[PDB]
Amino acid sequence: FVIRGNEVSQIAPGQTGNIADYNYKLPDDFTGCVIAWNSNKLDSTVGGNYNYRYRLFRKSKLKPFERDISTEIYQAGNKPCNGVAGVNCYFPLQSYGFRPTYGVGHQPYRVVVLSFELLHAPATVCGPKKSTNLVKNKCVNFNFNGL
Amino acid sequence: STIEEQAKTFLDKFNHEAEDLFYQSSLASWNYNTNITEENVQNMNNAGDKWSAFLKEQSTLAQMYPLQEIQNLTVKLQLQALQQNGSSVLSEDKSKRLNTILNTMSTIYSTGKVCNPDNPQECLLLEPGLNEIMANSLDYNERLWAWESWRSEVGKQLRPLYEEYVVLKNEMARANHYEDYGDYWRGDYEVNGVDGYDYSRGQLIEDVEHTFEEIKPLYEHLHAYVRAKLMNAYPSYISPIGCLPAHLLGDMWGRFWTNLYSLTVPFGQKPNIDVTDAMVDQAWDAQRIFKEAEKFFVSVGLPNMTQGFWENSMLTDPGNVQKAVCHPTAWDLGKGDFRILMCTKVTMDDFLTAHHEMGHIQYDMAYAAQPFLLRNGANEGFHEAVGEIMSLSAATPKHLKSIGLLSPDFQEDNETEINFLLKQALTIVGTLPFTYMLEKWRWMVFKGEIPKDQWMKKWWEMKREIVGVVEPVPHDETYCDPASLFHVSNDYSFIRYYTRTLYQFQFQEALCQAAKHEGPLHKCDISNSTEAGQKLFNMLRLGKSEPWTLALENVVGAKNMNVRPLLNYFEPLFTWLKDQNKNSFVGWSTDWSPYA
Repeated sequence: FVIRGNEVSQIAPGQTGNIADYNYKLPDDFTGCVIAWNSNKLDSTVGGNYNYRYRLFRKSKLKPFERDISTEIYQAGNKPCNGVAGVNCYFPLQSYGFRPTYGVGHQPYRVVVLSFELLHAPATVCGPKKSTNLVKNKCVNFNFNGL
Repeated sequence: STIEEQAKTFLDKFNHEAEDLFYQSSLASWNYNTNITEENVQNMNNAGDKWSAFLKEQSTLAQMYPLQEIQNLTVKLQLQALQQNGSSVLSEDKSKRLNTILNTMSTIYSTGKVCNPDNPQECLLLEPGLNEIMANSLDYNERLWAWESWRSEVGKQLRPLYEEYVVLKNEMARANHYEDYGDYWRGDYEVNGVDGYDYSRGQLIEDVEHTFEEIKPLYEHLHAYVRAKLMNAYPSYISPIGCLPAHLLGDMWGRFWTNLYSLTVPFGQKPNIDVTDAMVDQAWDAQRIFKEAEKFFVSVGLPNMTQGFWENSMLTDPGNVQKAVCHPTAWDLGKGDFRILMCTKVTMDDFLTAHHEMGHIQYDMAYAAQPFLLRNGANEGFHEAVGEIMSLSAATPKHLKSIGLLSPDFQEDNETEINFLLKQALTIVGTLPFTYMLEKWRWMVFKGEIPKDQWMKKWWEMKREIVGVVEPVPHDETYCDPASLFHVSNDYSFIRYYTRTLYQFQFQEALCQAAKHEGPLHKCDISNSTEAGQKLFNMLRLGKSEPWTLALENVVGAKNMNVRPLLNYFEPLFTWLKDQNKNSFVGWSTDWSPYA
């Protein structure tokens, strides 16, 4: 998916930030890689990417492998502000607002979490972008997808 | 199908990139005032200066061409302003190394961790905000010694870094002709590589004896009077012999001496002359309510069109309930949202900055659909007219006093009147040598060939007066940190207001003899001058292609001869301000002046 560039500086062990605290909980033993680069010509539109929206704060932190399938009304105050952005109350939903010529510090930065997941089934997925050539009629050592 | 069309498309792309980067600076501040986080400061250190690298591309096509002599005056001025020579001598690897060093040292300097509510006075002086509130304590000894100890412990270990920076510059700094960074915005001020309106070698070698010795007695009397006021009007808590406190200057430079009028009141607890009722009650700005209330009966009958109540929507708490550490980054996208990004504190420098920002955004509501080339004005005269004029017009307290919205508790004595007169007298030729000496100082220091044999004559006062660093003997050169201060990033040199020392005088002659309201010539009245500062908006859109203010050359007179009538016009006031104090010696300037 895509995030704001500044949130890259926010995701850190023991640090604050929107993604770390209110959007995704970092696993204590996370294994994987995050690959990101400027998606100015890919994740942004000339007409304005106003479709994307986010939530500033949530009552409960999202657990790992949990998807927030709820967008209920939020009342941050002790009185019924009825969604009016005012005293002690905030509007839960805000816009992302991505444009092609964004600065690097806040570009639509890519996020590719390749979370290695151990379910109750043997391995069936691989990423073998290393397959070399093959020679014949010579005593060599060979490997075919595990064998 | 032609290279010209592709170049125009690339220029439009660059303009769009600049607009989107300004929108980024606005939106990041919006988000970080909508959320409790500070990490955006990191983006200030790395991303910002990175954009400068892109500017290099323009230089690659801006030097060899003889295109500097465009026939059109406005186009020629714009090209002179936006295509200065710059520092294009560095190679790609050298530029990368310099950028990495700059980023590392800026990160080290700007990440000062010691700024917290529990700290009595020692916070990060680089970032204003609450720092000017808790530090308002009578412990001047602590305020000085803790500050000097912190400066020592953060600067003594940096000496090898500054030495390597100096020796890296010195291999080619003798021919770089780089004096002030502010030219990044106003490169038309100084011309590099060829003679111009500035002081060349032939002009400088002559001005060091005629103008220097002509203005030396005036500067001597001025700073002698300043010293007398500082060691006599203020209590003698410390010996005048010791270094002067740098906290009196207010900001890091201290160029804006008028700030002394803001900080002339030692107290900060009891209410002052400001609209703070909403800040105490609702913790938000109250000037918008006054602006709304001062418009319902000021109609002109049949206006051409209305542009005063576009934003009729009612908004309460347009941001954070409690203000975090303030930082000046005021900028609004407009037409879909408007939020106040700048804070509000007790400083007239902030007032003048915010007035200019408000004028520029008022330009923006009309020029958001215009290219960046004509988005901002070229001459500083336009900014001066739409800038400090409004602040001076609104500085009159009669309008607020007559209504009587607040408690009738008001105090005014002879001291306030004398301070006002002194502040007015600080906006005349008297301020000129102080800034001219700083400019000449900054121009010579970046050469490396001036002999360093003598230091007591014209260098003993640099460490004692400007920085106030306490040393046994100020016989050193490696300590020149303020010459490379962080503001090089934002180019906040105040030379753009230089003409305010002269032009604003002439405007006074236009009114002080015409309106002649009740009151002698000693105190000229400027009341009800806001209409004069507002009537210019009626045709700014129409006069975009024919800027009349650019044509006249009234900014400068004639340096080739001495104008006798323009030198003794205000002699009775000048002599009164000169020989009023009894401690000023009359006649020849003695070689040894311990009290000067």
